[PDB]
Amino acid sequence: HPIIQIDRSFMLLILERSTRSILFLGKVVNPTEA
Amino acid sequence: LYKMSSINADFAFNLYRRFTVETPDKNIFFSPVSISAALVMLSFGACCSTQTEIVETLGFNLTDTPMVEIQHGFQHLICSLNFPKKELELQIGNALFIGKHLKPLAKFLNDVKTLYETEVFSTDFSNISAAKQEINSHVEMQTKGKVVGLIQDLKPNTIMVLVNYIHFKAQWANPFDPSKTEDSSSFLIDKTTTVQVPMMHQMDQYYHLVDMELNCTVLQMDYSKNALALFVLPKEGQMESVEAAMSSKTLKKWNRLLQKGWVDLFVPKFSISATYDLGATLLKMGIQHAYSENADFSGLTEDNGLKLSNAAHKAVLHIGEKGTEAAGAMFLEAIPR
Ligand SMILES: O=C(N[C@@H](Cc1cc(I)c(Oc2cc(I)c(O)c(I)c2)c(I)c1)C(=O)O)c1ccc2c(c1)C1(OC2=O)c2ccc(O)cc2Oc2cc(O)ccc21
Ligand SMILES: [Ca+2]
Ligand SMILES: [Ca+2]
Ligand SMILES: [Ca+2]
Ligand SMILES: [Ca+2]
Ligand SMILES: [Ca+2]
Ligand SMILES: [Ca+2]
Ligand SMILES: [Ca+2]
Repeated sequence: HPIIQIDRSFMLLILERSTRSILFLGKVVNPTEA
Repeated sequence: LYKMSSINADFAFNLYRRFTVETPDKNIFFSPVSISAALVMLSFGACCSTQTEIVETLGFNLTDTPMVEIQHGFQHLICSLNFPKKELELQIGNALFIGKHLKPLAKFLNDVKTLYETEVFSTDFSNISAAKQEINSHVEMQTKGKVVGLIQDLKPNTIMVLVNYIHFKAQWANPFDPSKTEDSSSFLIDKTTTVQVPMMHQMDQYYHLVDMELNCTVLQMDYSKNALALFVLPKEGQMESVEAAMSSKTLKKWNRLLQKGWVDLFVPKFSISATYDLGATLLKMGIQHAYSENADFSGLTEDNGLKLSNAAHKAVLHIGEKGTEAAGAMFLEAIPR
């Protein structure tokens, strides 16, 4: 099966279905940053 | 309808791109719906060019969607997002902290209370430090403890504060087994630098695709009800190009192309936080008269007695084996006009 490894910079969206709203949007460059 | 959904998503991406310029090669995290909702609330009390600038900055064309339809749409959006759904915590609401000497219009207040999930608090801004603490504690409470210290500084002549808050907590449709999580796995933060993160791992059927035009992998992870996360993983060296392409059109394309199939998936467990001073950004984007001595908020107070002075946002995210918790809040500050 294909491997997807989220181990470098990625964008993230959190969506609500019924309204098609983007609740949150971001880019994770360094997941350990203060 | 879904005319509004396309517009709000494109606003989110345009604002995102502004942040990629303001804070280049840094974590970004915000709630576009929180920012949009707060500004549209402010626009309810605005008139003429003050009002039109706000909704045009939010992405709306007043020929396509008349002011009253926009107002209606956003009222319906907030209602729908708050409608109780089993296994999903999602609340979005507003609070208006109004100076005790302001003369707000009954119409502005009764409307936001009844139609826009707004609590109204008469506030003594003669004690600015106490007011700042009250507002911060209210936001902290409404975000289940997650957004702390929203307001770092409050102008001494503040006479009104508008806040929007959002809190989201959901479980993955397919949670991760913590016994399969690697304690310390490499995550590339630049070409020659890795950090160590816990890396969750499961093999499951997920909706996914490789976008052949934009050279990125897209992975959808459902929450158990009414919500989903999308992870967008550009090919090495392609983040900027993917950021340029993000739009409502791109989301519509992916919605068609996503197919469910087996994936051996590795996802980090992590938390991040971000804050934004938005005053100058919103000015640059087209909200001008709201800040001026000729601001027209004649729908808000009897004497049109205020103008916008500052704006800020804070948002936080945690992702782990069970699901996701995220929260955000938007702050708009007003002073005597
Ligand atoms: O293909 C499906 N997609 C899901 C997940 C999803 C992807 C994306 I990208 C979203 O962002 C988005 C999409 C559009 I179009 C616009 O304009 C914007 I702005 C942003 C979103 I929000 C969600 C989806 O729900 O659309 C899919 C997978 C699985 C299932 C369906 C669809 C669905 O029933 C499923 O089991 C379903 C479920 C809930 C809905 O509200 C709608 C649909 O659509 C649908 C239609 C048909 O014919 C069969 C099944 C389903
Ligand atoms: Ca909640
Ligand atoms: Ca006062
Ligand atoms: Ca009155
Ligand atoms: Ca109170
Ligand atoms: Ca690596
Ligand atoms: Ca399985
Ligand atoms: Ca007047």
